[PDB]
Amino acid sequence: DIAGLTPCSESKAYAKLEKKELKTLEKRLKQYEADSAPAVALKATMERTKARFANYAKAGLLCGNDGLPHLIADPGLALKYGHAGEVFIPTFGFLYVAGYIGYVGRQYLIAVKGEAKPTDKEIIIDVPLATKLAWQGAGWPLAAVQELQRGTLLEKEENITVSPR
Amino acid sequence: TKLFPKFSQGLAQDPTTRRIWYGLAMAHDFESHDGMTEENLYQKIFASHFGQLSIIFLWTSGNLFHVAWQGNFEQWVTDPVHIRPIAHAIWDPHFGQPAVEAFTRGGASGPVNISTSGVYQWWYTIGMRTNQDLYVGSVFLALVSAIFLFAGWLHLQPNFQPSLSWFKDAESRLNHHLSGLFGVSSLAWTGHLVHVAIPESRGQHVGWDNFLSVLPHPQGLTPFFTGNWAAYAQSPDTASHVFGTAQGSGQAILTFLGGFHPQTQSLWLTDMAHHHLAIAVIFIVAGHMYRTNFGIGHRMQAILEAHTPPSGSLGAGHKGLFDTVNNSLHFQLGLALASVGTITSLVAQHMYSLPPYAFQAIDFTTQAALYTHHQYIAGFIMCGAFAHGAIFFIRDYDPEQNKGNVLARMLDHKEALISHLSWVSLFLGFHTLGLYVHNDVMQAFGTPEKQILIEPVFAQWIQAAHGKALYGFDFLLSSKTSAAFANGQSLWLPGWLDAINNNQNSLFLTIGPGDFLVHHAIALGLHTTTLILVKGALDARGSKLMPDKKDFGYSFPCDGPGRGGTCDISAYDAFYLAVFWMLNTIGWVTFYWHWKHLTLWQGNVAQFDESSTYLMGWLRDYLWLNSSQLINGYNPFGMNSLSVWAWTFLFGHLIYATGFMFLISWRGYWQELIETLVWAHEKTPLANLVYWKDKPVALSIVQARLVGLAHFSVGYIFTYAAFLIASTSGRFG
Amino acid sequence: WTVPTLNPDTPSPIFGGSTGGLLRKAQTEEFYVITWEAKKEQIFEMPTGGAAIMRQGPNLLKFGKKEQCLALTTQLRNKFKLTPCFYRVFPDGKVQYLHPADGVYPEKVNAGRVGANQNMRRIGQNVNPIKVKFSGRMMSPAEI
Amino acid sequence: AHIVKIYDTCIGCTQCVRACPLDVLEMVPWDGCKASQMASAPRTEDCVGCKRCETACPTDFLSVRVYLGSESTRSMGLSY
Amino acid sequence: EVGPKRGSLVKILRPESYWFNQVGKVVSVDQSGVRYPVVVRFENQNYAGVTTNNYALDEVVAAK
Amino acid sequence: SLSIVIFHFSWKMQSDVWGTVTASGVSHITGGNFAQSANTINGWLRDFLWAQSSQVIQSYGSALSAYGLIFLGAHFVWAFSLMFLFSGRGYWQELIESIVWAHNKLKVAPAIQPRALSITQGRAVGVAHYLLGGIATTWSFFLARIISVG
Amino acid sequence: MKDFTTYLSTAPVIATIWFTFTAGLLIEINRYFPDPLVFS
Ligand code: CLA
Ligand code: CLA
Ligand code: CLA
Ligand code: CLA
Ligand code: CLA
Ligand code: CLA
Ligand SMILES: CC1=C(/C=C/C(C)=C/C=C/C(C)=C/C=C/C=C(C)/C=C/C=C(C)/C=C/C2=C(C)CCCC2(C)C)C(C)(C)CCC1
Ligand SMILES: CC1=C(C/C=C(\C)CCC[C@H](C)CCC[C@H](C)CCCC(C)C)C(=O)c2ccccc2C1=O
Ligand code: SF4
Repeated sequence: DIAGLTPCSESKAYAKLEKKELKTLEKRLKQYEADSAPAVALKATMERTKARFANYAKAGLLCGNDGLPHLIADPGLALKYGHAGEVFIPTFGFLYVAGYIGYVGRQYLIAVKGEAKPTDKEIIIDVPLATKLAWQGAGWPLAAVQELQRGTLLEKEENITVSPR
Repeated sequence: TKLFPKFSQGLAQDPTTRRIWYGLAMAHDFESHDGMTEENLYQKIFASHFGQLSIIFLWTSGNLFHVAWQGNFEQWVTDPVHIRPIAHAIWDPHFGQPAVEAFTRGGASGPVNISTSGVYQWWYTIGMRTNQDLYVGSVFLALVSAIFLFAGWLHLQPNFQPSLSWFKDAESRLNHHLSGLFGVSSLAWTGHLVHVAIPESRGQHVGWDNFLSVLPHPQGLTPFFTGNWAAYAQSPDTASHVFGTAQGSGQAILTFLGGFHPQTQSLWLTDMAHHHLAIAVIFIVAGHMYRTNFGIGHRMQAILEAHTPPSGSLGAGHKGLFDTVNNSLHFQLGLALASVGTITSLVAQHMYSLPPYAFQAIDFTTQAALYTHHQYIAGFIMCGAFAHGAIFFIRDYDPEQNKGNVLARMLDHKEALISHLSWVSLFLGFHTLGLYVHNDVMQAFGTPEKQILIEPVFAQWIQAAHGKALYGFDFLLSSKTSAAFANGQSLWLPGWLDAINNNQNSLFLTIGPGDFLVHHAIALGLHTTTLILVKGALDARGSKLMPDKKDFGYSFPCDGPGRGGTCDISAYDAFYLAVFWMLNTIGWVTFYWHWKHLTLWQGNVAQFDESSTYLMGWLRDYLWLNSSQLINGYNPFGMNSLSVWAWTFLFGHLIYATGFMFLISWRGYWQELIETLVWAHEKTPLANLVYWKDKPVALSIVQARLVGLAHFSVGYIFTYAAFLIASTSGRFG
Repeated sequence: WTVPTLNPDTPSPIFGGSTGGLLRKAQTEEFYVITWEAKKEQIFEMPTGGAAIMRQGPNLLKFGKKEQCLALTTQLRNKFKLTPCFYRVFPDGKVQYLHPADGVYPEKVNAGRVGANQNMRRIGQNVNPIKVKFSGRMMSPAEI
Repeated sequence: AHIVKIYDTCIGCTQCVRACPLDVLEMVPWDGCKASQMASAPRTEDCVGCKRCETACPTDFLSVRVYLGSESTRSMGLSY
Repeated sequence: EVGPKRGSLVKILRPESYWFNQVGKVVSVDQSGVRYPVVVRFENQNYAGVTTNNYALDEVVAAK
Repeated sequence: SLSIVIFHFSWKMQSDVWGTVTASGVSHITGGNFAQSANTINGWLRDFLWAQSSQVIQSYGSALSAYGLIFLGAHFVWAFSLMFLFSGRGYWQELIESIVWAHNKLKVAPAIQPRALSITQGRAVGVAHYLLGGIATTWSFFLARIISVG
Repeated sequence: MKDFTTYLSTAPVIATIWFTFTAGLLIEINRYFPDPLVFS
């Protein structure tokens, strides 16, 4: 398929890998009773193992000669062949959360700079203010862009201290 | 006061042992000597370069002499596949009889060392066939060494010392070095290949005794002067040619086959002849570019002054840079080390994948040593390139004469440069380490299918563009309908495509997720090492914590415990910290090269593909697995030929650990300890009769950092050298 | 105020002795002598280690380097409120007096002192290292 | 011998003189500051380079600077 | 009559100062013709823990 | 010093005391190789550290796989500590200045001024990580070994 | 009670609660959606 890979659902090594893991679990099972606590736990593990291998094959991943899933990172190859969920979609999932956390913290830091004693508002958090800013961060991409266009996102070069040069 | 050192009265007046250590360590810093002038500085450097050249040719002479005297070159040339080369003989009176027998091998008279430098394959390829060939070369280079040494003496004499302006004639030196040093030398080397090397590869002897009566080509210079240059590319060596013999050989002296000689698995000699002829023409032409006494050519100052973007994006542009470069030796040395350091890496990269010497590929130990050798030397040279760039800013940089040009503007946004290098290093470290740890946890819990394996699609896409059809991209040279494929299909593609699609050679090895992780670790090493070195240079002239750092020099201990503490604040210390990261980076590179090749050389590439995605595989399947033979070199039952590498392996660990002492424990502890030793000696009867002349003191703050770094580096190098050679040689050799 | 003259016969504190005292340097290069007046017998700490009792009246001690003498001076002045002075003594018998150089401790401003190593500029107004290059020796921009 | 320089930003606090453990510095009359006194370094041959004076200077940047130079028995702080 | 008013905010222009390009509050201005009459206080301490420093008339400018 | 004490105890017990009793006699875990091998540094490297670390490095996929992870993680913490021991805060305070500039540029600079650790805290942080990494490395190596064979 | 709630607002206490909450959410998600590798 892509880069010589093959779908895991059609991979011989991938299928053999599942048997090896289940065989290991089964070997430990036969030293217990039918419905003892250890036996129930082992059976639960085997169910998750079978579900995991079905899900990855159902997801249409690609397996190498090693018979293990490999991920596609190029946006063009991902959208071309329906691998957007491996890296491409999670890329924009993380950035939204990462910007959320960073934007909320920046809003709080600006908020307390106006207070009389900003330092005491950092070791001792103003929880009522933090919760207020936590909820308003859901729209950070909109607020972040509007700050950039209005020119209030960055400090002026003349207001930033620098070393002699 | 003491005589030594003669070049510094400050040191000579010091009554302590620091005088001895510092005298050695400042010998070659000519700029800091007493009474030094600019003109005398250049003449000393010119003389020193003659000394370095003489050592290089004497070192080469010693290698030629010992192989001929004690090696088995004449036996090796007969059957290079199944004979281990001999470096030199061993005369160690400490050896026991089992050791003498153990190191006797290769049909030698007595104990000998096996060569790993590849000089056998190199010398055999260039036409050497007998011990007398090596003897004449050894005497010739010993003579050349003497001549350079004499020239070093000659140009120090009253009537032969060049003036200051002579050393600053940039246009004339570039014209000569490009056309003569590069161009003519490459043209001459083409002559050797056409007249000597190629005939010797076809079973015909050509020496000084008969080379004037032997025709390199059946049509002698008629094609050359008539423009019918294609006649020299007809009837090349066939695929059945046996190197060194006339069976299967051809007649062409200039070709573009583009592949590997099927038997020797190395580049064709007729391609290496045409290669050197081609660049020689380019270099000779390129050497007619600059102004001289003949009224034509460019003046480099004019070129720099012109290139200022009209929009003011680069400020003043390159105005004032000619004097900045032409007047500073540290600027010139930084550019020389940066350029040479990169080319040393390029040599390592291209020599392992395009082996130019016959039977070099099959000598696995030689290939491993050659790649590791040059990558570690490249790493040191790169650190030096930045060190002397930092020294330039402190010593030679003049803000007034560089007002508003590119160099000055680099200091203007140094925080932006350092901040972004910091971000890239953090990003690569977090995600590179994180993915490795994730894969390790998955392996520990027995779920190898849950790990994050990212296919190197971008690098696999490049290999497709070069003709590797495994990945099925069918791109450019991988597609038989592209214009790129068609145009080259008659010159070099048939040979190139045949080699790149052979998976038993190192030409564009197949890559997978294991290679993805390691490459991103290499990027982390390059960026972090650059961050440390770049910060050391841009902050060399000063910082908020020390606004006037330039007034103290490149290397000073500290500014004291005030202002919070200033340990390791000089630009010298930034270089010192960067050497650790350079060793770490080159270590990752050489581990990656070695492990990927051991699995290839054993045919079980699957081990690397499976075990390289988590860090337990490296520790288990590479370091632990391949140490079994090394540490058995000597054991309670006996010893074998690997006992020297087993001994050197522990020798490295000891020097490395000793370096920790100079890096962890600092001066104040040791100076107070030495004071009780001074008391003890003076009060001891029968020993206080003897006394010292230099008052004992502890090493300095700066000295111990260098001494600790030297032990750290030496132990680093000797440990891996012993393991690299022992693991590779024992496995196959 | 006139330069005091050292009296080698001055009594010394009651001290058993230690291994932290003078070495062969005192016999070849120099040593230092500190003297002071004591109001009453008291125990003080020797910079070389241990405790000594100062006799009432004049006291004299010999030390291996200047910093040791001025370390004891700080103790006597700050804690016991005395006023010591010490010298530099050479093996040839010459005696050099210092601290207080002019009789008044340096912390207190005194007329008649001449400023030394004073630059009438800021640290940020020094020249660049390139402008003091090839001056015959390693010279900082601050020196010129 | 080390090099010790006093710059014209001195405010005459006397803290450098008190801090010095070898009586290298002293205060002298001056007219360039409110205190009408300035630090002086008349005895730099006894300086050891501890930089306690720089630790004690309030001005920013420092008004007293120590440049470590040639070593000797006195500057190396040896008692042997 | 010389220098900025007491309590006003000024921007520091001494490149070697910890507070270069930063705003501080003027405490007093000496009228005795000393080299550095202006005294400025800052809310953030420097590396030595100090929060006040003396500046010349031309080394300080009014906020903006 | 204590690392050698616990290596001495571990090798001596396995070699000369611990073992399985059978009809012929006592077979020890390491088969009495202490006497002939522990007189060279190479013997300790090969027979003790290299041979007995087989259990810990093969622990993945089993109930002892946790010791394998901590064996690597301990190696990491130990090497991480050398950063604090081999460096000084002068470099790090200047590095933070450039990092602070980026935050100032984005109006996200903290009110509590970032500072590189003090000189003493660098030494305290270094030795604490050095000890934790070194001791935890032996801890994983001992338990994965003795539990597996003992 | 005002001072006690002020103590709970100190940085170490907030971080412990916040990471205890954050860790719990991630642990619970993986309890009901075991082995997530691809968004799907
Ligand atoms: C990080 C850099 C990088 C690299 C090395 C690649 C590499 C590749 N991309 Mg990807 N791509 C990237 C980033 C990158 N991409 C980004 C950031 C985006 C936007 C989110 C895309 C969007 C994208 C699309 C839409 C497509 C590719 C495709 C490709 C492949 C061929 C064309 C190409 O991009 O040539 C080298 C790459 C560059 C010079 C960088 C810019 C690439 C642009 C954005 C896309 C070019 C597409 C091209 C015009 C398609 C023509 C048809 C093709 C079959 C020949 C190649 C494997 C094509 C593919 O699937 O081929 C099989 C394709 O259709 N890429
Ligand atoms: C007690 C231990 C010991 C000692 C003393 C020696 C001694 C020697 N060995 Mg042996 N060896 C040993 C153990 C030892 N070995 C062990 C355990 C093994 C493993 C089996 C070997 C394996 C071995 C091999 C394989 C070889 C030797 C060789 C040698 C000889 C090197 C001669 C030489 O070049 O000298 C001069 C020494 C040097 C050039 C190296 C030192 C370089 C200096 C220190 C660098 C710094 C220079 C700097 C400017 C300072 C200058 C100071 C000034 C006063 C000169 C020498 C007789 C070699 C030999 O036979 O050579 C003919 C050789 O090939 N040994
Ligand atoms: C044609 C005239 C000519 C020639 C041949 C040279 C030659 C040389 N000059 Mg120059 N010089 C000239 C004119 C010339 N000069 C003029 C006119 C001036 C006055 C303006 C100067 C002023 C001058 C100075 C001031 C200095 C030199 C120096 C040198 C030496 C540089 C070091 C060296 O050996 O590099 C050899 C370099 C190469 C052979 C090429 C290296 C780069 C290639 C690409 C590397 C890879 C090649 C190949 C793959 C390697 C194979 C390796 C093998 C093991 C297989 C060299 C011998 C320096 C020196 O050492 O003086 C003693 C020096 O200080 N020259
Ligand atoms: C610098 C290298 C070099 C040297 C010294 C020689 C020398 C020689 N070659 Mg060889 N040769 C070389 C390179 C060299 N060759 C290369 C690169 C090729 C491949 C194209 C060949 C291909 C070749 C063939 C096919 C033949 C020779 C022959 C000869 C011999 C007779 C030449 C003659 O009489 O020309 C007379 C020519 C002239 C009077 C005019 C020469 C004009 C050219 C352009 C040179 C200009 C000067 C040049 C730039 C100087 C370079 C530097 C200098 C120090 C050498 C002679 C021993 C012939 C022979 O019989 O060999 C035994 C012969 O048949 N050569
Ligand atoms: C051709 C390149 C070149 C040249 C001409 C120079 C020249 C110079 N360098 Mg530079 N440098 C270079 C390469 C070069 N460098 C490289 C590659 C690096 C990176 C490693 C550096 C890093 C560097 C630093 C950090 C400094 C210099 C400095 C200097 C100056 C003083 C050197 C001195 O006194 O050494 C005296 C030599 C010694 C004290 C001993 C050197 C040997 C070391 C310690 C390793 C020894 C290992 C040993 C042999 C192993 C034994 C093994 C055992 C088993 C036997 C001088 C102008 C110094 C200076 O003053 O700059 C302004 C300075 O601070 N250089
Ligand atoms: C294994 C040893 C080691 C490690 C892991 C690091 C890591 C780092 N070094 Mg250091 N360094 C080392 C050895 C090491 N160094 C040595 C021996 C020296 C010689 C003195 C130096 C000298 C040095 C310099 C001079 C510089 C660095 C820099 C860096 C950073 C590079 C960027 C990076 O990877 O960011 C990613 C970060 C990491 C990989 C660090 C580890 C992160 C861990 C895994 C987080 C775990 C968190 C988790 C919740 C558990 C917490 C538990 C706890 C609360 C109990 C990073 C913090 C550069 C820097 O600071 O750039 C900004 C830099 O300038 N290092
Ligand atoms: C600090 C300093 C310094 C230093 C510096 C350095 C040390 C640097 C380095 C640098 C470097 C080290 C760089 C490098 C670069 C590189 C590059 C830039 C490359 C490029 C390439 C290319 C472009 C290619 C292309 C291609 C391809 C890819 C393929 C095909 C072919 C071709 C050719 C097309 C100095 C002295 C100046 C002084 C001042 C300061
Ligand atoms: C790396 C290093 C530093 C830099 C290290 C620093 C500044 C410590 C960093 C500690 C943490 C990571 C920063 C503070 C984190 C906050 C508590 C906020 C965390 C919020 C959540 C993510 C938990 C030194 O300061 C140093 C000093 C002396 C000798 C060696 C070194 C040294 O090696
Ligand atoms: S140098 Fe500093 S400490 Fe000394 S008097 Fe001047 S301001 Fe005060």
